[PDB]
Amino acid sequence: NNPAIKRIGNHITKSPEDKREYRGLELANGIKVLLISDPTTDKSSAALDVHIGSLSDPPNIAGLSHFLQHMLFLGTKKYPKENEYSQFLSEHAGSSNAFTSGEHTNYYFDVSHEHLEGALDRFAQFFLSPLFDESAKDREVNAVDSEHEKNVMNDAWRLFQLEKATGNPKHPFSKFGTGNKYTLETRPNQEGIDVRQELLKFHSAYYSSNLMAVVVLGRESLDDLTNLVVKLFSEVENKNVPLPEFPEHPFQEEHLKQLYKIVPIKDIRNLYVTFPIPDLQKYYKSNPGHYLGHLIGHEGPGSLLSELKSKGWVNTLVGGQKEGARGFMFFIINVDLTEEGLLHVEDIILHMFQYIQKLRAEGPQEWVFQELKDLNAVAFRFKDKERPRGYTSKIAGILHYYPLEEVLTAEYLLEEFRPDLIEMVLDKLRPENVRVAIVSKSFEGKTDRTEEWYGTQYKQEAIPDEVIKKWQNADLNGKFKLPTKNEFIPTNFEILPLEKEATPYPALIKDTAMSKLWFKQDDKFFLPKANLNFEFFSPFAYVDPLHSNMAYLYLELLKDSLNEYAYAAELAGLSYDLQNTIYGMYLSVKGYNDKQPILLKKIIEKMATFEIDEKRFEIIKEAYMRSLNNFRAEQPHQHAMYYLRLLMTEVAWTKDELKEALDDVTLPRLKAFIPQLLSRLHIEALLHGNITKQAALGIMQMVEDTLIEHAHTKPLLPSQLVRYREVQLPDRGWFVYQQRNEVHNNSGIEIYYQTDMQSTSENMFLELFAQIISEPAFNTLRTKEQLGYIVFSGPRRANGIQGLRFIIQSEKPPHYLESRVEAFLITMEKSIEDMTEEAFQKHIQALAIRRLDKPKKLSAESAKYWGEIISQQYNFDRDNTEVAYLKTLTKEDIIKFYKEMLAVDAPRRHKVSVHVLAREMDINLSQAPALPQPEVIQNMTEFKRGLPLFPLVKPH
Ligand SMILES: COC(=O)[C@@H](Cc1c[nH]cn1)NC(=O)CN(CC(=O)O)C(=O)CCc1ccccc1
Ligand SMILES: [Zn+2]
Repeated sequence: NNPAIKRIGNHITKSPEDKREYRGLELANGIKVLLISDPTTDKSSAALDVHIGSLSDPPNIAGLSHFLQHMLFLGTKKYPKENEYSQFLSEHAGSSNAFTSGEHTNYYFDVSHEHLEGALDRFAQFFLSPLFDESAKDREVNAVDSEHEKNVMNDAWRLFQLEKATGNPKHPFSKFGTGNKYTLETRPNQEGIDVRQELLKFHSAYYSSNLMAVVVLGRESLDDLTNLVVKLFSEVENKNVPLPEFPEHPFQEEHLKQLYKIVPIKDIRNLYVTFPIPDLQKYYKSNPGHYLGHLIGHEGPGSLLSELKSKGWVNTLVGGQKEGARGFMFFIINVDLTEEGLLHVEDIILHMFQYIQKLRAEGPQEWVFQELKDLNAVAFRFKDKERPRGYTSKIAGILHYYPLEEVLTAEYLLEEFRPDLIEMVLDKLRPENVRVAIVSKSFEGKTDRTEEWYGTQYKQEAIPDEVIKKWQNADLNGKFKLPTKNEFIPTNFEILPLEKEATPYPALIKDTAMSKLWFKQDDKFFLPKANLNFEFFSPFAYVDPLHSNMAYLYLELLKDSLNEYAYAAELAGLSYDLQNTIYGMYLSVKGYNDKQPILLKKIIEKMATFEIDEKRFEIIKEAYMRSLNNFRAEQPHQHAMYYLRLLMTEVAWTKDELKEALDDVTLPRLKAFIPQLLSRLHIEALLHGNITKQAALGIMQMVEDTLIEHAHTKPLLPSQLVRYREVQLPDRGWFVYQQRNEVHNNSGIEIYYQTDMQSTSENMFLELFAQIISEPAFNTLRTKEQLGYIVFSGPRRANGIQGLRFIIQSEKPPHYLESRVEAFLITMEKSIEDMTEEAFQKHIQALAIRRLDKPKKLSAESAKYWGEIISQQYNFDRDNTEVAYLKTLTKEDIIKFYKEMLAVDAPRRHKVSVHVLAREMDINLSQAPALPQPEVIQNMTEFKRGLPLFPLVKPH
């Protein structure tokens, strides 16, 4: 029948709740393809995943395949304009990214449903005939440098590369994947390399159809999608590349029984234990590493972590199999350390080996396998519908590992019980096979070695044989038991029939002094799941830095106390989130609705009768202390956002104020605060999902009754429901606040042009403006001017007020970044004047689609309502209202707006700038306007005191 297609392949197994339709196939040139038809979708999407990545970089050009990934976006033969692809997505409500791992390069986009073909045609050109323009290459090489720079002082990245640096140095594993200006420009020039050629050469060599999978998701039929994919992808050449394989483990004998002592950037204490294992991927139908992961990483009674945490040695643990590449994997067990734990690392590892030994002694357990199989089956059956862009990206990666027919199920379904494989993996978790890393600031000064790409400081030792031998003779230890049946496993999936009184938006079904209950029975998704959100108000949670600290610790203590019991709930797809806010606390319980009341009842009950174990108190207080200190090591752009938040909010305690007040938090003082906090509250709740009104009222009243029974709670008075205001900046003012980041050698800037209170029309002026400037801000400040990797723009909403912000992290100083942004704003007014009426309407259409995009799953719909409730705007039909209004706007409206509120000589410009300086300070380019001298903020309190505050926004 069809020369262009090798194979069609059978029905693709899907959940029976999945109304989308699917066709797998294989093109003549080798491309594995999944087509997904969703006739209701708002965005379409596609992804392409090439089975090549940085493990295949040339040894003399670290980061080449990552760099290539950047360059594919910057023009092809059919679409030579550098930003054709970006701007097309932007004008049709889409977005795109890409990533490169050791074996893959993965490219995906979404777009408005009726412009799939447009988007896909541009996308296909990436794989056919990229330009790699010489001038683009010179520019983009900075963005890749900047990306690396952002990672340099991050502990996760450093450990990630330290591991690669300590295996076999001639194994591809040890390569440097990101690349930087040095590896991608400086040194190749020094060595006579034409990088445009090396990119042409690599693309030509590795971008072979036989190494590619594609997924496309759209409203079209399967037949129409098929024709489409054949049309744009049959022409990719098959150069028949063998798939790279790495049968030899980068950790050989010389790499085993080694100890590493590493100095962190942040003040953290961790121990990483690693064993090399073979590639388990081919055993996916039984998944022996998941079985052992489930056991070793367990957190219930009888578990490894239970005992380490009781000895006061660790607070958290992670264990299980870790991806390597084709040919090798790892098995890891990593824990954080208390100060005691740091001195007992040897005993910790013995306990690990005792627990593994217990697994050997009891042997593989079919009922445990049975449990995971069941959980996986229920999860698969009732999986949330995914956002298109993530779904295609994720399936494109897995098309390389699974038969077409299984790609949806493979990662979920379990079919084979394999005590042999389990035994075989257990036989590698042995002291003679072990690598041990200790990350601690106590190693400062004591190290003698330095990792080349990140500068990490470490020491490497043989673990002494006395130590191996002691671990090899690990007896059983009776504190360690396998877990018992998981009683939280759900079994009731009945979907309650939709009630006669069901509304499309949440309804206020209870409005008392104690509690305000918003409710909606799910009428869209029909999965046996529910979301229960509660905001608890207490003035005592933020009355001062000390109380804030206590609110925090109280909740951390509570979570830590519930963990053993909650963990079973989590494996059963039932979880919770519990945190202190500047208003009091937030509690959310999400998941299968079956056993939800039980978990929820337990939490409130513990909350109200809580008894603190003081060793837990002391460990958590110390972790929190480190945690506040560690803020100093966050990125300059985060610092900028943090300072602006502190400047524009009526009330806010700084981390310094918090750390200072922390020494005063005693056990006595915390026991006193808890009943104080719970004595008067107000509760506002959204209960949303597979539940009825009457079950909702029941749950609300149960939460209330428990607080009353156990903590005597009474109502707050309507007047004590303080929501905080934003600072109101003067017409034509400009304020700068400046700080130094002490760890990172970039600077950060945030610029905020405050506009006015939120409301239908102020909202849409800002949003439309943001839409129009979005891609060009990126295209100009990043792609042309190459000011940094991080370059953001868009609305700021806080405390009912709003405005336009830019964020940039750069090597260049902030005074300079200011001026490039102002230069950019002029370029924007000129281009709004110059654009066609129709280009104008496309932006409207594009924002329109963004706003009207239906939530694909329960919790996305909850989040939307929840934001209407926490903001106290309660505007559930906001998207229709605001989109109706948006369709009436014109170029004259936006030009006016820009001229009123935004332009440099705007009558109502209100500008504030946070400059975060790098670790050590004290052309083709458009003209930047002359700026006024700013008012430099010296003291955040004086500043606020000296300014009006805005009203709060009226409801409805
Ligand atoms: C089945 O395996 C598991 O149950 C858990 C282990 C665990 C410990 N405590 C609670 N659960 N999860 C994992 O092992 C998770 N896995 C990550 C993932 O699921 O994507 C990993 O092992 C990777 C850990 C890692 C290493 C380095 C940097 C980031 C993350
Ligand atoms: Zn990148």
